[PDB]
Amino acid sequence: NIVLSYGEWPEYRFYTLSTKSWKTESTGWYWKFPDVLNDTGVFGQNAQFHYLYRSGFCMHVQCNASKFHQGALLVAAIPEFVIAASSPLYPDFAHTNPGKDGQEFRDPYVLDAGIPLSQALVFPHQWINLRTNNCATIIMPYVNALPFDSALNHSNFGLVVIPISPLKYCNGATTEVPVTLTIAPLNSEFSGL
Amino acid sequence: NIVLSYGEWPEYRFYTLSTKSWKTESTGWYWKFPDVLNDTGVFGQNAQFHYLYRSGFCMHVQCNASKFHQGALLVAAIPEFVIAASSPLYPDFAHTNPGKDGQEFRDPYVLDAGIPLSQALVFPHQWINLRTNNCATIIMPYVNALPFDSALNHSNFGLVVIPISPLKYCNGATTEVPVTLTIAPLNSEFSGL
Amino acid sequence: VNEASVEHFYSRAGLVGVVEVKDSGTSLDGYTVWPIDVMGFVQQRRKLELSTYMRFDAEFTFVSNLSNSTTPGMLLQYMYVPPGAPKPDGRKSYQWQTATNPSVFAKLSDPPPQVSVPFMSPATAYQWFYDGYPTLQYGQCPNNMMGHFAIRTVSESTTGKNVHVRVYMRIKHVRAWVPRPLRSQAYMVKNYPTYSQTITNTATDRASITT
Amino acid sequence: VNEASVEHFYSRAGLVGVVEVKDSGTSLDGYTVWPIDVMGFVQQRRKLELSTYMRFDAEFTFVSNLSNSTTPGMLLQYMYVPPGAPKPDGRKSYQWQTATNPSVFAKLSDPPPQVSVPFMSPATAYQWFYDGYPTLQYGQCPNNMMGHFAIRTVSESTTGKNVHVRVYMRIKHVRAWVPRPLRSQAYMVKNYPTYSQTITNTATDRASITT
Amino acid sequence: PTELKPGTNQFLTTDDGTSPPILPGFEPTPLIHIPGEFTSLLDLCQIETILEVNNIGVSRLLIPVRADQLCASFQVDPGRNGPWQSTMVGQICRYYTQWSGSLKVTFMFTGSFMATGKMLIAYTPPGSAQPATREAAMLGTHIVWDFGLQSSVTLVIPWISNTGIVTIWYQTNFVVPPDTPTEANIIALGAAQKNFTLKLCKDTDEI
Amino acid sequence: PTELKPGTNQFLTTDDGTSPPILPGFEPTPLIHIPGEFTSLLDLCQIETILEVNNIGVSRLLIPVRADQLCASFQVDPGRNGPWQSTMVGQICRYYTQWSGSLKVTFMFTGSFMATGKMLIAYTPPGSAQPATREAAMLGTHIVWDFGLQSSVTLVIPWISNTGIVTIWYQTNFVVPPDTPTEANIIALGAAQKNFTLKLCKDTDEI
Amino acid sequence: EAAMLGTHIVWDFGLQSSVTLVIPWISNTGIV
Repeated sequence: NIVLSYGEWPEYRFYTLSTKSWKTESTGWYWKFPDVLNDTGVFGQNAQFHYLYRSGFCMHVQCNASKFHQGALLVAAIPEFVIAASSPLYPDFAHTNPGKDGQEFRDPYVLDAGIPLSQALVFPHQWINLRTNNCATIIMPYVNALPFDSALNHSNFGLVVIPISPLKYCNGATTEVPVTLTIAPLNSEFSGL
Repeated sequence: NIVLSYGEWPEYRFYTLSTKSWKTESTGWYWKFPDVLNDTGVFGQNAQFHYLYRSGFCMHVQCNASKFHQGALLVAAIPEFVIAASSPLYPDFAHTNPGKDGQEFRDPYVLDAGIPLSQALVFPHQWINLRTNNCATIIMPYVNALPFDSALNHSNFGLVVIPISPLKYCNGATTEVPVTLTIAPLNSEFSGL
Repeated sequence: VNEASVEHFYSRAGLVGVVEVKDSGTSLDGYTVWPIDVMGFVQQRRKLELSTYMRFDAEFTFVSNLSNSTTPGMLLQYMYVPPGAPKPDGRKSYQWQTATNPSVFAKLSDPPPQVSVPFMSPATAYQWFYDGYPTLQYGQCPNNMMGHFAIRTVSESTTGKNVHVRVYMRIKHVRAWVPRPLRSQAYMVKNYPTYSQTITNTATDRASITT
Repeated sequence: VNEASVEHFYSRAGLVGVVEVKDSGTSLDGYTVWPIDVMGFVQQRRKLELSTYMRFDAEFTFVSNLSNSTTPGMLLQYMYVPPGAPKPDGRKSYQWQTATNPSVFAKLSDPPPQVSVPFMSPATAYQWFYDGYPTLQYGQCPNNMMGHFAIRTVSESTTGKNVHVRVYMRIKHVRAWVPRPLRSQAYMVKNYPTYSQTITNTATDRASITT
Repeated sequence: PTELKPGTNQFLTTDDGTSPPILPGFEPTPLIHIPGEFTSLLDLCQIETILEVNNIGVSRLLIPVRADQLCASFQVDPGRNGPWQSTMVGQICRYYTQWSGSLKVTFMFTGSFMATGKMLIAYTPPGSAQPATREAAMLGTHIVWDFGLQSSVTLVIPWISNTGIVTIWYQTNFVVPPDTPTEANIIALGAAQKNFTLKLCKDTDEI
Repeated sequence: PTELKPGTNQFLTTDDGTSPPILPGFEPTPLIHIPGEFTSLLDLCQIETILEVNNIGVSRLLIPVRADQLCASFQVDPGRNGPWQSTMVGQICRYYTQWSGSLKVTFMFTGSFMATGKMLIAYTPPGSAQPATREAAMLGTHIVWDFGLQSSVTLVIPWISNTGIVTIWYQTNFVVPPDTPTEANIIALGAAQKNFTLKLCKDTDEI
Repeated sequence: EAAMLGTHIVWDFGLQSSVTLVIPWISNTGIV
């Protein structure tokens, strides 16, 4: 069913991002966004031109796999998600703003934040268990210390999808399982054109 | 329209001073007065004989120029206006009590007080913009720390007229523009004959 | 019930910093400037990072003595330079006379001075995790800085004794927002999250999963 | 709203004067007389000149110590000579015994003394800008003077130690009248407006008016 | 004016009092509504977080299932060490000295939709030694959990005050059709109950 | 009599308290009414004062107009430097650390009564770069001001918190009859708005 | 991605075996 983050509705169209292939060996992904929509669509031009914005989101992860595939995914929405640079220091700009195509975790275990993944269930989350259900849905209200902020500089939250239990299949099945994401902005506002 | 200094009426005849010629190169004037009327008229004899007085004033600046002349004047009434002596020290008595014929600024920019002319708009003021209007009128209530004071020793306020934007005209026009001043004492009192 | 609470979990006074004026030796300065930092110690850094946002008032106490523990009467000035004001250059600098920098004159023979610092941030609350560039700068929010404390002994020239100060801060009227995990990895650099390349495991190892 | 107000703009304690009794050296006097002057420093002179007229009460605090910062117990007298009363000639002068000059006896080991001085002027309010001659005298109003503070160590003859005093005044119950511009030019002489012949510009220069 | 000073006078106890404000008249930025405020640390415990039962990376969170044997066992004490050290309830219990209350554990079977089997999940009181056979484990507290019917089950550990053992036993066998993967996993999720409580205070030895 | 002394005891904080009067029974001179009392520093801002846009003396307050070019430009930030440094609003902002609110700017055309022309006055948000052409400047916020009809116009800068740019563009040309002077001037008057506010405190670097 | 921004329908096989696209008004040409 729907997950409402922090019990708040984001009160004051659907964008389908390209599909990820989840192979048995993949380590997971994070989209970290106001940002994914900055470079695409009519929402992406508003984010360039206006000097301040306030917006909530609704995001939908869906997974197409048969009854002979097995595995599990944890889907979490983490506010103020900050990337760390493992020693042998700063994360590169490709990692801190991955874009619309997302980034793939170097260390899934610490979430590249230094914090453990076991406790990542404290954030708004869902499970995709390929036997139980194929989909997860999360509505995220606008969380910030300020009423408005900048779209290019500041990223309100990340979205993180970790394959906790690896993908297994018998020979003959499709090797990779498509994972697709859909983002609908809710209650967006802009100022300072 | 009329300007009422500090929103007070001076509650408890017309004297026409000689005309000033405002040439393109002139730097402005100040009359600094209870004083202008000390040596002239029936008001001037009261000011000699009585030992204390309390009076407000009403003063009217008027400028006769054609539609081919252009320029602007700032007309301000500044209480306790004190003259300073520029180094290479004391101002001479001609400068601190100019008389009925006024004195001409050495430095119009600092108003010879050391304070900037940009901020002189904090005092009661008018503009004479030769296209918009030819006249300015200011009613000045009696401001002092004491209810009465001396006419010869103490000067309650000055009147300052600065040509902010110089006078320009095409060849053939009258070179100087007459500027005349009219003072009517309001609600004057005297004691100690 | 009330013993585990966000109000009661951040409570008691603790040691934020240890400073020394040290004018006796080859260092003749006789003053010091200490930036206010709540995360100076890693164990109080970890507790404050259970929350993303916090809003609180501060309580500062200055326990001062000489090196041999003796506290003879001598006059010290504790100033406070709020965020955005210039810091003293020397013991005689004119920036000790500024009327907008609140200062406290208290002897070493007195009880420890204490003052309260209001919430200083332009944002609604302090944010210990910031994502994005404010203008190396990644994750660095300038809004958090609380200012400085400049301390000097009040003297004409070169007293020959060193003064050791210990600062105790107490969080007051604390409000917290969205919860966050507790860091498993060891800290390395002061400001950033960066962690060592050798990943240490949260749970300790045993021989086999049976027992 | 209430943070910018004439009441709140002139508020906090600030350093009016720094004096020394200095009886140790070739100067054996052991006393000093300090005239009360609010404009002794140019930055507090500029703020008080935003108003032509002011009426307020004063709060004086005396922070005193020896040269090495140590404050041993020794007895000092802080007298106050109101306007119109004669000032002490020496440490033993009879003008320290006058009953109408209020005085404070406080040791150097005590907290700093403080007293309140009422509005002293015959006029309704202090006027920092006066036009006209009262009787060199141009713009000089005698009504403003608040009196003196005479300070001495209480001793029979020549203690050999110098005492440094710092005076902190706090404006109270302040009322202001007609507003006035803030001085652009640098001050030269203490009492008068006189300014240097080289006129410095208010706004800083740029290459061209386009940018 | 008659006051006098008792023995408690003039020391710093590092505990509550009042102090004067350093900046009077300073008006701090007003409050706005921010979501996700938490006023207590007992509601951060009640949320289930993965507990690490396998001793290797992210593989440490999973117990494997393969085709009357003991699959796995772990002790129920959050404070000490082991699996509960990765839970949120076990990390906040390191800040206090003494915890008392009841716990909760949940299992999720991650295998295929076509796979069928059965398990036995037993609990032992703090005084007893763990069962050496599934028949000895059956007589105590247990739940018999069938994969194909239900993908997740919950075992509630009763009251424990500041230790029990949970043992998982194969019953029957792991049954699969042709062309279905033969190995599966189970994740375990621990959490505090509603009546859990925390006492005294301490400084964590984790940092 | 049971009192005891906490850690805040016996120091000078240089902030508010009470003290005994030095002369009791002294009766100060009574109050009389004096006009022109001001109780706030936010009403000294709202009064328009000339701002110096030309970098020379009193000529520094004027922008010349002569017979699609950029006449002049200036930034809207009172605090920092430049034109606003000569305003009253920009001199009191140097006493505080942080100001927030909306501003106001007024222009007066000083030329002859017979002269006719037109101007374009544009404003740019803080993030954008200034327009390089009047057509790019037209699409944003602007006012088209005709001399002959109106001698003074007002541009209200919207909210700004502690920076925009105002650019003046020649549109059409400066048209004059015979025997009329060909050059004119414009004075600019800045002021705070009603919602302007000032925060913290500081010591001016002007003196 | 250019095709997504316009009119589109995202159709999932396993859920639904048939879907309908209505071309709006056309007078005597679009592309599907």
